Amino acid sequence: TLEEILEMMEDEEFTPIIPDAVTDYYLAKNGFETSDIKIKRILALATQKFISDIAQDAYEYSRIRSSSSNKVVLTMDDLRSALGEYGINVKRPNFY
Amino acid sequence: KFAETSEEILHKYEKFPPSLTFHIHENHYRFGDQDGVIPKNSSVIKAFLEYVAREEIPPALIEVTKDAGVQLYEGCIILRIYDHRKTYTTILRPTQLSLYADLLYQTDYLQVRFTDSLSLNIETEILTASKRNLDLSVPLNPHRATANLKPEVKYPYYDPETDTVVHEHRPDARGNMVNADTVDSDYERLMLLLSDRFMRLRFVEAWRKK
Amino acid sequence: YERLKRDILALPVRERRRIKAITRESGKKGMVNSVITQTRQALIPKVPVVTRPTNVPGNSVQWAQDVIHGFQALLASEIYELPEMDNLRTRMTGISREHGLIGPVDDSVIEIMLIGLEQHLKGIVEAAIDIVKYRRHTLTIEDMYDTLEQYPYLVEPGGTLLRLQSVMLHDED
Amino acid sequence: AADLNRIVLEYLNKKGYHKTESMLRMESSHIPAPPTNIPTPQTTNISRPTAPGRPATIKRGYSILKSWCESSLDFYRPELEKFLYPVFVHCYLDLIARGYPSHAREFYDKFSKDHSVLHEYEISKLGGISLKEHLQENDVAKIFRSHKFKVLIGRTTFNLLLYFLNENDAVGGGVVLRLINQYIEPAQDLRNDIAMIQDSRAKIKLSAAQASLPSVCMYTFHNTNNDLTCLKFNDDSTMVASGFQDSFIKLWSIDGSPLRSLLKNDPKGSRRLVGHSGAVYGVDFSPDNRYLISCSEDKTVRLWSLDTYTCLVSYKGHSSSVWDVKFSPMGHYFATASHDQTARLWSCDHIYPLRIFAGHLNDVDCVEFHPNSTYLFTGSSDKTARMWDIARGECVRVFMGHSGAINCLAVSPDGRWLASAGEDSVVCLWDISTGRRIKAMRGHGRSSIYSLAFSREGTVLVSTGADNSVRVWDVKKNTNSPSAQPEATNDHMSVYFTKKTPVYTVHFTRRNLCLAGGVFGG
Amino acid sequence: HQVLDGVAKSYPLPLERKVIMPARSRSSFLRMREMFAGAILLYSRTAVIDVDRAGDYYFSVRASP
Amino acid sequence: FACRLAKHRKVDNIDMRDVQLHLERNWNIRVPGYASDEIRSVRKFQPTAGYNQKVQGVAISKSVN
Amino acid sequence: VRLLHLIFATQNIYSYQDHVPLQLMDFAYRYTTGTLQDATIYSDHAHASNAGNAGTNAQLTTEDIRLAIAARTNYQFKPVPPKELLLELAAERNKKPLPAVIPTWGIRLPPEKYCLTGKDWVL
Amino acid sequence: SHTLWSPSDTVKDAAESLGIFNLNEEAAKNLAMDIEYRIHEILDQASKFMRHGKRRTLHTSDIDRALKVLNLEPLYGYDVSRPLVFKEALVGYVDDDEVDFEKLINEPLPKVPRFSTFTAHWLAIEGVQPAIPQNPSPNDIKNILPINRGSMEISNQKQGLEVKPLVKHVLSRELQLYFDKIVEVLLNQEETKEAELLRNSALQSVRADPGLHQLVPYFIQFISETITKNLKNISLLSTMLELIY
Repeated sequence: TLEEILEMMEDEEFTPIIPDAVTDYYLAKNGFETSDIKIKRILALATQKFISDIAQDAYEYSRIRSSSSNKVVLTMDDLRSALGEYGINVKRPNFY
Repeated sequence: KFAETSEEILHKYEKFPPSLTFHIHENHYRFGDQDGVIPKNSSVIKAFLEYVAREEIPPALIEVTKDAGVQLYEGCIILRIYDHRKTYTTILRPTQLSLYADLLYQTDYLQVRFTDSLSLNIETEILTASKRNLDLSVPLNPHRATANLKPEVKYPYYDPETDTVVHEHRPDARGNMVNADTVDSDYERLMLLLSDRFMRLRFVEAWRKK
Repeated sequence: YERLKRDILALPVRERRRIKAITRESGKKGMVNSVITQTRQALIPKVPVVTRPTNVPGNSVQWAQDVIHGFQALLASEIYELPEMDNLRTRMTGISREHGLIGPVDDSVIEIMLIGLEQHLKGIVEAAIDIVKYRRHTLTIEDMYDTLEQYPYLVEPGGTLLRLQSVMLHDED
Repeated sequence: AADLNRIVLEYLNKKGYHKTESMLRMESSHIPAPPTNIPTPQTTNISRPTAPGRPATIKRGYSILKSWCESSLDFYRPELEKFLYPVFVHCYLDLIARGYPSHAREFYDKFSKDHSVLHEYEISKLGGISLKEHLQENDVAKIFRSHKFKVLIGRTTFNLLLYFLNENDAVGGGVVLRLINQYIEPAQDLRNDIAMIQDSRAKIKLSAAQASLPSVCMYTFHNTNNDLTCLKFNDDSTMVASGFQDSFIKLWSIDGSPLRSLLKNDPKGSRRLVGHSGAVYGVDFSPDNRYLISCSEDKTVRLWSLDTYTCLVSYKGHSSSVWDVKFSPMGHYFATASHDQTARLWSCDHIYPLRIFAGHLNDVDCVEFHPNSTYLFTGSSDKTARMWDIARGECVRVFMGHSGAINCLAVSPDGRWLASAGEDSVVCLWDISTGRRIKAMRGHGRSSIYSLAFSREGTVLVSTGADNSVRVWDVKKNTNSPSAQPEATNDHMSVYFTKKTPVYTVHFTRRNLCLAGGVFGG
Repeated sequence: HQVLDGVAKSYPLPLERKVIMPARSRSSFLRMREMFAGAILLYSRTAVIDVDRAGDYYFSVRASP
Repeated sequence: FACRLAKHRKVDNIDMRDVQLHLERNWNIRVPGYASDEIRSVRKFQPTAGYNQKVQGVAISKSVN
Repeated sequence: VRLLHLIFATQNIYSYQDHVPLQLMDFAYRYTTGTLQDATIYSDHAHASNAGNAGTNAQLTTEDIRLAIAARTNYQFKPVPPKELLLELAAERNKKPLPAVIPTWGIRLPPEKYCLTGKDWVL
Repeated sequence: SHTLWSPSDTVKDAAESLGIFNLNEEAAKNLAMDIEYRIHEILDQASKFMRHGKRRTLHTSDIDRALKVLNLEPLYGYDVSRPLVFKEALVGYVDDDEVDFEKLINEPLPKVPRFSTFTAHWLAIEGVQPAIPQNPSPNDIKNILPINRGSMEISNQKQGLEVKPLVKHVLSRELQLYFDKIVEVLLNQEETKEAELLRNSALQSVRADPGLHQLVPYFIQFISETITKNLKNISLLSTMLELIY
């Protein structure tokens, strides 16, 4: 539902990977102070989820690359494709 | 002999016609030697009249006014209006957009080797100062640049009961109120179906002259 | 560093190419880079008048009566409704002649254009509705300014946003 | 050069309301203003907070009486304590008869608690009277004005006292001395003493107030990793606020840690402000000094209190980064400069702007208000400067030169003089009427000039730069008031170098000294 | 040596620039313009572009009184 | 932009099918209707030998030499 | 690239951090790729694509590049100072009078319900 | 060619990396023209943001913001730390390679620096610059002469030694006479009815008037001379007490 979701963030049973201090810094940067702890953990959580989504995009787009049916590296082609499929813009690096 | 005033420009700069005369007889609008007539077309003349109820010349007169009159016709204007219900006159002035237009029509010739952004900039440093030799540069003392007389105030206080109080002005608009203004003969229309409802004198008055 | 930098630039064989780029380029009748002439020349109406050395086909002479007619239309924002075909067609002929084309618009252009337009505006207002209410309300100007602060990729900047930040009047006035 | 004269004269020839007569007067943009004076509070009265589009002096005189006394020596308390009450009741009777009975009541029960230990029934005597005919029926005041009141006092004390009420006939010294020579005489002797003050004017009052080389106190801000744009100092010189480049405002307290709210909550002397999205580029204080304003690149302008250290308002009318926000010299109105090539003048009550000024072909780097508070000076990266009428919107004067940008501007208190500081590294002093720089101070190596300021009385200015140096300049070497006082170019009194520190601002205090702010330590 | 410093005076250019000019402003301007032009004295102050060799950036003017 | 893109076609004529392309390209408005113009090209990323030679050259510079 | 330092020398900025040249060169590469990509599309457009109608042969004159760049600057690349627009727009703002009032020596705030009251945000 | 950024290889590298063959030369010249102009454009914008941070060494945040304001896409992935190489590579030269990769695990912790706190001192009392506290010595003679130009500058009886108040040229021609008027109106001491009235207003003048920080020490030496010269006159000591008030 929704009210369970702020029943749960308060206690230690669900404490986002993003530490409280770092999110406090980024709240403060973009201009928000409040003496609640829920909301900050919540924005932490949503960001965690969004990065998880690009993670799975990268995983699958790496899994297509060869042999469908010296370890794994998430390179610039994998990233070029997933970031592109979002709205993140074109990565056209170069040399010379 | 400073003359960069508003009412004095009308009071002293008078009794001579470099003007543009307007004409009104309660249905049409006209100025100058106009072969045609302007009806109540709010697309145009209300834009004009908005400005002329103030004292600003619209931006757009300039180029036609310049190419028309070679001299003794500019600097500003006065307009000659006369009703048929008297005669009246009132003054109009620049706005810095008219002045920027005074730089545009100069651009239809010599677009190259003209150093536009330089010359046409520095032109204004002279013009703007020269138009206005009447500025009011005169200070006066506050309570802030001296001492011993700093005043008291009682709006940003601290009640013992309540925390603090401030000064905040007063509208009349409340919450959950009306937002703003509104969102804005068929027998004759049937009886007029398929109705769809002096240039040839101009091309013959030239040949009658010849 | 400057002297050593130029010496190292001469270390490359492109010192010759660097030595040749002393003139003023744009070897044409000109490419002005000023501001006021760009403006003026981008303000007056143009006219597509044609030459005729041997034969310039088209079988329809060029006119600039069309440009005057185009600039004279009761365009949108005066009226309260999106323009019906005829107005839009009259405005287009003007722009086509004013850019340097010829031939009449062919009555299918107007309709596809209206289509794209109404799609655009439905997108915008859907955005504002997504702002105001989460799940009896009534919408204002400020909500649209909010959503054009969030999503500015919708509208192309220029003309209107500046005009939008000069219509936000206060209550009493 | 002469081509400009040619072209503008041909222009004015075409302007039909510019004949040959007055076109030459138009060419008199090269005569500057006369040397004028500063309005001391001897003759010219104060003005009220108002608009730029065109009582209780008794109260202020009594405020002078209650201030100058308590601030005196301890020997003189037991005698002026009795000089307090009678003139208070006298001035109250004066105003309540003048025609402001409501005002009379308010400053009566405001200042009824003046001598409550001496007089006990007199507060009841004067509390049961509201209206003028209620005075005309009341008899004690009539017998009071009939005879005079005795006053025991020495000579030199009243001499120096009157010699303090001669210098301040602005918010009220004349009414009180008039009432005294009316009633007590413990204005004939008053007129003789005014002539004595005029005799002091003859060679006893200082005439020139020539140059005076300044003191300095520096404030180097360590440990910032160059994350720091602006400083700003207070009015009474107690605080210094620095705007960082990650939406942070770190109020500092000079001389202690009294920075605590008035509340019960919120329990060292450094206060950090949040409520911003982007870097901070300008900050300004309230001359009543219980508020604070702060612009950014996120097209916000924001207001803070200073008794709770808390935001109150946000402001938004700008399309791009706002560089510097400055108050009016009086309060109520503030202005901003941006990258949108336009400037907006705000109030503080209304939330959207009042006026918008548009004349720059590039970004408006800085904004300032002339001391009357009816003009604004924008300066830009287009190598030009401009002036605006806040009501009109449109540019009265334009100043051009200074091959390079502009960064900071200043106004000399007396209304002739503005300072242009830019990447070119040449300070230029401009005259508003001429539109042509009176002086071109040369110095400062080849580096950007970030900040500068004038004196209390326009005798001296100060530049402050990025060549790791501050540079005091005299200003009256060749101006219309050629104060010389004799025994790269001149108009350069002294240069004080720093320990490899680019400097960012100054603030002349009331007194002789400056107060500076820099960074980078060593 | 210094020859290359003297040569490095390129003054690059773009190809095309935008000009922020809506329909409404220029339309009111042009409307009132041709009104006064037909009233006092096509005959207005207009440009002239050829159907060929266009794509350039500044064009000449008729300047017919 | 449509009229300019029609003049680009080296034929001084009317404007059709350039609006559909301009909409599909600059804005994100597709119209599933009248014109049918797509890219037709995968826009391959290898011309003849010499570019992939540079690729393998900098590749060996990365790995070993 | 050393030539990028040479170009920096034109603007009196000899204080770089050495990441800028990499970054701006990367940028120009990205930009010109997009540019001469959509210009190639327009060169196809003159060559009258659909699901098989004709071939695709490249010339890429300057006009196509001009087209591909004007579309970009239609929504990018801060243009010439739009002065006239701003002048008229600001005259429209610079039209209605000042309040002409006296808050009498304080600050006059907006009314509460337009003020913020920056309390600890709470549900 | 036309300008910098030789389009024979740069633009050629770009297009031949895309997968074309036919780019006419003049087109690539014009393309070099455009991209160089865009460079100058972004560069000036980031300068505008540079000289608001009141620094000189332009960092990457400047150009990142300068992109964000041009309605132009940002550019990620350029950290100040882990510096640059521009390794060489040859082909039968290109001078490009990046050999800063091949990581598997990171577990480092950043160390916090001190907060931003300020260090006041004293500098430039009354024109003279002390070198004892945190200040420079005359070492700017070693600085680069275009930069940092110009240079003009025992007991309890001390008032200042590094200021040189001996030479009587500094005060003014006017100020000596003003001071003479002052002292002469002070030391009058004739009557008891009018003399105090004749001097009190000059007393109350120096009470309140500007620019007196030039003639203070002369005043100090004069009054100390007054006290050491005479002890008997109640008048003179009274006047001096009131003068110090």
